[PDB]
Amino acid sequence: EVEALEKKVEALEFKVQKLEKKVEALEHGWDGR
Amino acid sequence: EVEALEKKVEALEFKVQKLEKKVEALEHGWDGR
Amino acid sequence: EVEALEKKVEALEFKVQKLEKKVEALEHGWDGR
Repeated sequence: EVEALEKKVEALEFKVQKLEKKVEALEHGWDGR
Repeated sequence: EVEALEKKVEALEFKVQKLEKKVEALEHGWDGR
Repeated sequence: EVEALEKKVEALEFKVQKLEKKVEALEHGWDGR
């Protein structure tokens, strides 16, 4: 159960990082995004 | 403690999904968003 | 392991909240964002 929770948390960390990058690009207009 | 952690993780998964949908709409201008 | 998982989850909660605020601002054009 715990190891599956860690795997869920690791996946959330990657998704959250992807979202931060996308939001920063929208906020700053990087490369016309 | 663990069951509460799972419940926290399940809630984060739903929020992260909501954020992905909103960010994709901003990125692609869907329906004028 | 569990206490470290909680600490990871607490950090994800803060990041997710930051992302919600930023996305809401982009969506609504608050203060010209």
